[PDB]
Amino acid sequence: ELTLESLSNVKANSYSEWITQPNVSRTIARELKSFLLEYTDETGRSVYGARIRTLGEMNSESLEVNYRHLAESKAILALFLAKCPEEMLKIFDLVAMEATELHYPDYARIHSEIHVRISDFPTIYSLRELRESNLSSLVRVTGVVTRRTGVFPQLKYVKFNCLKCGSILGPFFQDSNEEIRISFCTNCKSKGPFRVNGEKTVYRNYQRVTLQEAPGTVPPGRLPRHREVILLADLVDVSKPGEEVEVTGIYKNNYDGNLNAKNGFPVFATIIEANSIKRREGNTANEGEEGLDVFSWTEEEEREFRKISRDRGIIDKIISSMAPSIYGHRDIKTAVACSLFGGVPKNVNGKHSIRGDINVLLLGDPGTAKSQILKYVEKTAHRAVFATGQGASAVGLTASVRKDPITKEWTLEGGALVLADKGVCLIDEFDKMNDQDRTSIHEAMEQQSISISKAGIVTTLQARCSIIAAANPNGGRYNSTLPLAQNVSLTEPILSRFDILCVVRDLVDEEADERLATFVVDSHVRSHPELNARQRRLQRQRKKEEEISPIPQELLMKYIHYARTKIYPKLHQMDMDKVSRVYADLRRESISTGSFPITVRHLESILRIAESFAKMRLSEFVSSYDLDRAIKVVVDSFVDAQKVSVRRQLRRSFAIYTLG
Amino acid sequence: DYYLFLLRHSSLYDSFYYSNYVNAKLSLWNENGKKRLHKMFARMGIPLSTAQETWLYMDHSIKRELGIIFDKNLDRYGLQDIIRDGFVRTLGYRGSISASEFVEALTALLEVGNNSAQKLTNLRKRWVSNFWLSWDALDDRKVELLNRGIQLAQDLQRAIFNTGVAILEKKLIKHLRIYRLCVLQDGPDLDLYRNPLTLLRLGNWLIECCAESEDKQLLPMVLASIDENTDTYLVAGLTPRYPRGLDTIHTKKPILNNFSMAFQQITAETDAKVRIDNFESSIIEIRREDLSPFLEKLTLSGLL
DNA sequence: AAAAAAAAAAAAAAAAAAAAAAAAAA
DNA sequence: TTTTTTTTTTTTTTTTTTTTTTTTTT
Ligand SMILES: Nc1ncnc2c1ncn2[C@@H]1O[C@H](COP(=O)(O)OP(=O)(O)OP(=O)(O)O)[C@@H](O)[C@H]1O
Ligand SMILES: [Zn+2]
Repeated sequence: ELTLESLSNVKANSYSEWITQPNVSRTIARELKSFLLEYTDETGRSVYGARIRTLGEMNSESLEVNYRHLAESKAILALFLAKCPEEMLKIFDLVAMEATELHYPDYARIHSEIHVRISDFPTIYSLRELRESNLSSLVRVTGVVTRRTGVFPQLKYVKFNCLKCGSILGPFFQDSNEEIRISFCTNCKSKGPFRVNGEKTVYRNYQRVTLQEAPGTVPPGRLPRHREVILLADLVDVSKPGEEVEVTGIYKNNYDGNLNAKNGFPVFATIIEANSIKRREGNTANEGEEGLDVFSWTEEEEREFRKISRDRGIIDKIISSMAPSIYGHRDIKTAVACSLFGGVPKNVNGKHSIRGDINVLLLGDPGTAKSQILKYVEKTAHRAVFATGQGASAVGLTASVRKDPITKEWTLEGGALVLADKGVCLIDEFDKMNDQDRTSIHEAMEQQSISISKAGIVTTLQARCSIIAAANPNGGRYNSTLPLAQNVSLTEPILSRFDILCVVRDLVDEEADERLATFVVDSHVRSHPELNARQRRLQRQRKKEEEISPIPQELLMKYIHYARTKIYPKLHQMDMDKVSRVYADLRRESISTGSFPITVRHLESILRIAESFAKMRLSEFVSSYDLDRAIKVVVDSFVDAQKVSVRRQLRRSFAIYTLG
Repeated sequence: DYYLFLLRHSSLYDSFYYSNYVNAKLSLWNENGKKRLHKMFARMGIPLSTAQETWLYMDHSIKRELGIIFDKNLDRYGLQDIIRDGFVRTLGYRGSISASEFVEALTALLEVGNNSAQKLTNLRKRWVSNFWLSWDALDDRKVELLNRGIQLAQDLQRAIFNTGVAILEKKLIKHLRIYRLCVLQDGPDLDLYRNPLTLLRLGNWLIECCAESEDKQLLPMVLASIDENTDTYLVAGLTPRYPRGLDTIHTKKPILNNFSMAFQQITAETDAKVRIDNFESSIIEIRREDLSPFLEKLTLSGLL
């Protein structure tokens, strides 16, 4: 037997042969199993044991292992994995399955093999800087998905049969990029016809994708580069055409006759076999964080969620934690939080569908940090799409029709509203936009679907998306002596579809200006860029978050994701008379004096906001406090969009409902 | 056979989900119980996709070895009491039926099938009418009615579970010194609890949930349900029950029901507008106005 | 001398549908 | 001024068929 000290010295003048030796491969497996079983973090809890426990619960087929953990301890194995992926991964999958069969015996009846997904590889390359020295090694490459072939079954253990000797050949592992070539018989001793051994075989899922370089990475004015990526089983359909992705994989080469024929030199083709996939569409928090999905939670994190969810005033802290560095504008923050958490969709007897998402509009003076709030919402949301003004078209926010280059049949392609299904679409400068482009979202805002009838395609899509829009008033500035209908160009059909409207006014006030200036100067002071040091960095970065954020942002992201995924509150016991009276009063005080369209569509927004406030508390039932808070929000959103003449009377008239 | 709800006419996951004993032992009404059930199914070796198939079309190999899988795994989660022996009847090329499933189908047929005095009279007439529907299902010629009863039982158990989770999450059960009160005034589908059998179903769910609770007490429970059309509460008293798997040292003549004498004592002394006319003396119909005072008197009545 | 296997030989193109620009006007 | 109008720009080849005529290969 060998020791971790003995793996340092190498023989055979090649690392692959050194790894594949029988004596070395027995020490490697034992060391990998010890790493899997005995690793503990700072708090003292084994992480891979918990991951294995969750694997069986979720009926998963893959295990995620961080490269930093295996590099910090047993760094020689980390170097071996870095240089020689193919041989290390076969052993590591086997040891992973052996470790898994210590928590779930008889798990082989569910899945027969456990795959390992590597995460947080240190060195990141671009497609432009790939050379021949990276051949047969693990690489990390960012790109943009362009085209996807589709899922087909592929042979796994290939068999052959020869007729004159009737010989059956042993199973062959297919390279997945090179056809199995066999010409010699162990029995026939000569060339013979070979069959595929019809039936009695094992298949795998296979797919192929093309990655172009991201426009941001490409130097301005230069042509992009592309490469081909092969996705095997458990990795199919994860990436979608149009998204931006980061892939960790193995860089390989193969001989192509056409490439040699056209160029005129013995050049080879290259392709990447994908190992790990991470989505980066809309994510600017990629600067930090560890893992393949930063919106996923562990068991202790869920327990912490349920612990902090029962504190009184959780809603106040959640609201205060929205865009902490922006000063004031608490109504905007409340509307943003309500939109982010969202309502509950409904279907009554399978024939009547009711939408459950909140849309927000921000109409305000220039220089009031609306765009920064939109950027914060983009960063925090799980799925987010951004658009602005004249840069969007009718079919750029909807589905488009294209001729498939391969199949040559008319096909549907995605858009901004489809890329943000169960997400958020943000539209900055929503008033500086063509009417034909603006009117394309009428169906998606309410019916949450898209219908296309073009070139023989008659289909209906699904876009369960929420819209937060920012606009400027006529003349660039809001006239408080005029009603709303003469401060904007939008008509009733599009104004009715919005749930919350926030009018932002800039007024002269010495104390307010002094406080805002002090806050902004302190913020600029804070953001100036000037045990293990890598954790000293974390503690210093947490100290700065302590002042202005009641809860950390990374915790809040997982909190929002868990709340949206798991909770579905109901409305069993509530006061119908109060809501009916509020709706009737709001309808009466609109035609008499007002220019804010109120229909039945605004009655349901109160219930949606109540369900959102219930979601904020991780409660399964809506209480009276949440409904009262929703009524107060709706009433304050209507009173503050009036003329200065009647606002004082309307506020007094509507004040009886919001007694608390 | 097993203490599972309609095993041979539904999936395995459904049988484990809608069982009183499993729910009591694992607390499935919240997320932790569901996660524990998923972990159990993962450990046992049955894929989650296979456990959700119909019993007839379930994999033959899994069905053959179900007994060993139960025996070797059920002990870890405290569910070793679900294994028992029963009676199964088969007639030709038709299919097997157990006694438990038959009685649940009959009870489902009893429960649902087919100026306030007339309103109550029509309800009682319909309850009388359901008797012949349950009677017909005992004849071998009428099997479609038995299948209809099975479907009705599944729907009824789903509704009972849905109401019970709402009762348990909002802490509607009030712990008084002498008894525990539960009054259902608001919510959906309160028109199913106008029948005594459905209220007994919900009470059996709640008592089963309370018996396996670590809290050691034997207080009787009171369950009240409103009917808007009649403006009357239907009120039932339920006796406590020992845990199913508990030893025989406490075994005796079971806990006695003392609600009949208390109700008669309160009714005789005061001119309350109560109706004690059912065969079961523990079920009464009290007008809406009299509920809150009457219960107060019960608090001082004693014998509970 | 007599078998089994393996390529050449393509060619072709107008006619229509959808989407984004760069010039016209009530 | 925001409406209508207008040119116009790639969109194309991945497939076929059994003879007929060549090289290998017992
Ligand atoms: N409390 C605050 N109110 C307004 N602006 C603030 C505040 N704190 C900081 N700022 C800064 O003021 C600047 C103005 O913000 P921003 O550019 O979003 O304004 P805007 O007029 O809403 O933008 P746009 O026209 O792009 O929608 C930003 O640099 C922002 O960071
Ligand atoms: Zn052979």
